[PDB]
Amino acid sequence: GWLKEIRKLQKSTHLLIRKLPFSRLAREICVKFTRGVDFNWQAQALLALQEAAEAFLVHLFEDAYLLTLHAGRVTLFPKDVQLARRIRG
Amino acid sequence: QGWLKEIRKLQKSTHLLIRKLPFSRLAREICVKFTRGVDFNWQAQALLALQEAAEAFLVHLFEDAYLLTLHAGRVTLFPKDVQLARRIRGL
Amino acid sequence: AKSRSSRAGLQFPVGRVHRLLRKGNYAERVGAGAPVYLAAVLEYLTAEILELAGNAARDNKKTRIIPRHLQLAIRNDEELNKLLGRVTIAQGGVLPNIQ
Amino acid sequence: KSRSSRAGLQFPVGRVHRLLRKGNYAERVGAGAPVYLAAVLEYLTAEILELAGNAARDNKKTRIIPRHLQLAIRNDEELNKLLGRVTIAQGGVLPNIQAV
Amino acid sequence: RKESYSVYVYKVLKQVHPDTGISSKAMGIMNSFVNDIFERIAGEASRLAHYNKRSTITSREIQTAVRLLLPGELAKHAVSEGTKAVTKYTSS
Amino acid sequence: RKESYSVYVYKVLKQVHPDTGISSKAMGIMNSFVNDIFERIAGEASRLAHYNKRSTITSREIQTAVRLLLPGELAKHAVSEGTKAVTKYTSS
Amino acid sequence: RDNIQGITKPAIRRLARRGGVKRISGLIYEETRGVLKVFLENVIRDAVTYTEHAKRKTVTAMDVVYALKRQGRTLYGFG
Amino acid sequence: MDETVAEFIKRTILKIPMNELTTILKAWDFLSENQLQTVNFRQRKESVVQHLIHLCEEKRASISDAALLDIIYMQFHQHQKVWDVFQMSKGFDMKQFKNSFKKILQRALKNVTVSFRETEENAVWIRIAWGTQYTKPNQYKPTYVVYYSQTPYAFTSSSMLRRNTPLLGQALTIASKHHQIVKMDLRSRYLDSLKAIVFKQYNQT
DNA sequence: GATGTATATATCTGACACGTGCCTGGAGACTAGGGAGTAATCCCCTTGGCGGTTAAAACGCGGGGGACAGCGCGTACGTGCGTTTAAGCGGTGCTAGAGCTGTCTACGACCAATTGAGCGGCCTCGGCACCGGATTCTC
DNA sequence: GAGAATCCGGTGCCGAGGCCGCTCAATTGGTCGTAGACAGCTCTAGCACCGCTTAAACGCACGTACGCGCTGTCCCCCGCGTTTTAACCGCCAAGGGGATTACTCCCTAGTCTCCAGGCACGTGTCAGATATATACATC
Repeated sequence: GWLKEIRKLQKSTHLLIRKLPFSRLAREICVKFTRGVDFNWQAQALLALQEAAEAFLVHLFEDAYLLTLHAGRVTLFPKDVQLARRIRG
Repeated sequence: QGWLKEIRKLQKSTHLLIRKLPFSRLAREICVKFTRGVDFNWQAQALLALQEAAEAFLVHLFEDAYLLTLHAGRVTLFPKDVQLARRIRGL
Repeated sequence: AKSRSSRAGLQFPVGRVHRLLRKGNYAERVGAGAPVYLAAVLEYLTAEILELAGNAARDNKKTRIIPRHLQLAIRNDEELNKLLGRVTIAQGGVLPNIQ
Repeated sequence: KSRSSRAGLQFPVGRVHRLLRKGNYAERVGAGAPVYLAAVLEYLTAEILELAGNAARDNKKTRIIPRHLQLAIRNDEELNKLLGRVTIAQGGVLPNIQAV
Repeated sequence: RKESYSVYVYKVLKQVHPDTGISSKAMGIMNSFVNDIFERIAGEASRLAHYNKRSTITSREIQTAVRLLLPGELAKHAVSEGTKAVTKYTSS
Repeated sequence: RKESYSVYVYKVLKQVHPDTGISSKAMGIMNSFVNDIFERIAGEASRLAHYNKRSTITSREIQTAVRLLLPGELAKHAVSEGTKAVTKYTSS
Repeated sequence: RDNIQGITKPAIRRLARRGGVKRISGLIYEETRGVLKVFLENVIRDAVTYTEHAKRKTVTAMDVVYALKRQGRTLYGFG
Repeated sequence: MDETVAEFIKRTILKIPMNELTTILKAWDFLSENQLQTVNFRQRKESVVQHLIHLCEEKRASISDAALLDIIYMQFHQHQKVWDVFQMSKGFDMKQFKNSFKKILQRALKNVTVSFRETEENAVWIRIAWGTQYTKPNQYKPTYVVYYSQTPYAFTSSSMLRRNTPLLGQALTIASKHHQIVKMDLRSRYLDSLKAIVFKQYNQT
């Protein structure tokens, strides 16, 4: 079932989060930390944010899934993600 | 009981939990194997410095690795826990 | 005939920081107003951590600061724990933390 | 007569010496240092690109793409410890599958 | 002949506390504290003299280095105190 | 007017491989590789000009920085290759 | 109007399949939307500072590369 | 006060050159001249505005006074923007016009910001900060309308934010005593050429 | 055994390896002056060892405490499938914004005299560490 | 409902803070080159938007694969008491080399001058991308 889905996604390299929702999220979060000022992201830097966010989330879910196989689970509960951040610090 | 008193006692004082001369002989044995032939002088404060770093590192490692035994429902550590705790960080 | 910290209204020195910031080779030109600001920042940080340490020192009915008091004053406060994360204070021990 | 060809290198030597003068690293820069530095950089570049080219060859493609550097770094042991805190753009991951 | 920062920490401690003594070992910790933060900020602000292709370190670069190297509320108090020191330094 | 390290990586690749092409994006990775290792070693050796109270950067400090910044076998090959470059640089 | 639900219910599933997780639970969809947000603050607040210093209203790629290098997670591929 | 308008006033005065900054602050009429005498006008600009904000930290501030400062800034930099010319037809005090325009625009969308300023030849300079029904109004991309009571003509500033152009046109037509609005070919940089090409035809119809 | 699973080629599509012009940063030359490498020295910090004690570690033992394996109920999750909504292409406009080219000025290196702020050595005495004693707490 | 945990007091002891001598490094002051703030102009590349269109998400119905609590079993760390042992304290000798000073010398830095290399620009053309179609691998 899922096994044809993993081995297709660990082969390709393209982005998974779509570009426009991530751009709207970045323009939302950026305007709170600059005292209500807009900015103008270059069209290259949003790719850098998105690549760092994808790499961080993929490494995070790999470590969380390494935690899930320890306790006999296969399912990835929210107890698992909030514990793989306090260990890493 | 007993352990409930020992955790309260050892977390209060700030001593050295490892004896001096075995740790010093271990550090000298490791230092001999690199760039052989010559000996190496150690100042008496440097071995204390390295001992404080090693004790703080091992205490932080056990306190970090213990949280993967309450998570599995167990009470007791295992070498799987310590090796997984080093696997998470990247050391 | 007149001190730099006395113009600065501070307690940390100014000429020593300026001497280190020239001799450290951080930049080939050092602005004049910089080390006064930097010494004020260092004074506020040391004042904050000693102000947090002395309360725990009087909490243990002591008047002489030992490193355990600095360990507790670092680890109990949130923002200093954010700052001094990867630092093992010598002769320090750990927090009382059970279960 | 150029200092790149005089030492038998390929990386430049004058540019590295220019970046060590204007880099605010020490007040004086010797002459025996930047040739050593360019030699070490050339060895590391060849060390990466050999594995990258072999992994590109084994995928039957005549062009180097960042997935191939990702595979060559994460399959080598030494560069796993040298580059252990590095994300790579257009990267992907290793084919990691594990069961219970 | 080998200087340190013991006297100044002692003066700050006698300022913000009446008679709280400090041992000769813990004072050493304070040396390795404030020979360290000065290594970060006045190191890292030097980096901001290199990305913008400058050659000076003014108060503005140290201000941005304090905005980076400290968490939120402590950074706000520090940047509020430093310019307060500078303004009474300027009108000497 | 804004330099890079593309030509030299291309020359090394055509040296150790006959015709293996490299894309214009992955070459960019090589720029951010070797504008990075040079930031470490020639940064960190500068620190060894400060602990020993010196002011120069000779070949010996770069040699010790390579002994520190690299794992074992790669460091051994690098220190064996660098002095081999220096000795044929000296007798010019 | 949702503003964080641009991260969808299967985009988290695609990231978990790339990570290699067989079966996601439920409230993960409400958890990851927290964590990502926190991480973006510790880039963007760290990246709006550098572009504030150089008197530029444009947040270039080099600024995000420098902020990610300062956080510890070095990014290569752009510049 | 809030901690948003201070950045706006600081950015606006940083855009002002030192050649006429005292002219701007005397014409703006918001601080005491003793506090003008206190501020050093000889150090660099990256602390003069800090001292001026620290004057405005204590006494008074708003979004309206900052908007009026923005209006006076825009009135002396007409070489920068590019203007557009409108005209109404099919059909007087200005106070009822101000109230009608502000109420119609605040009934059209949720969040707008309107600001007026009186200028001779019966001129009014109208700064509009558009917004949505969920967000704050963007102060940094305004829209300026030069309106005259006598002539049915209005000078229009372009902006990044379109899609509110026919809304503003119909709201200003209903806000005035009119029914039609046009959009001529006249789009230029300098206001005096548009002034001449309107008034040579209007005064001599 | 139909559903993947790998391969032939279609062509088409654009990146890219390459060729040229060209501006400027790297090489040649050489003086000069501080950095330092070598030489000597003397003390000072470390190493080695004698010896005696005393906490501290090693070792049997048994007993409860916990880990592990099976298991039943069930519920929260994957999947199939029609819809409907939002994301991408791509195209236009089009103007704020990087940047970069002069200028002139405040400003910080650079340097001679000079003196007190801070560093090294010393000497208590109160703070404190430890040892012994009197007042609570759960099984 | 009494051995164990907490607070208290007395006494030695030893380092923390006050004090003096002093010296060298920080201050003051006058000089000059220049780094950078400041203004204005110019190309460019990012944002807003819109029409389409369509790929994917959304919502739901349902079957069922794990989550989890329970319970039985068996093994396996911890507390305890005895024996053994090496860590430590204090001393005493001695000596290897760490820190200091001198002195010459040499090697890198600065400035000038000359030109070969590395960068921006432009262009045919091969590498692959995706797409369709067809020969193997399999629960």
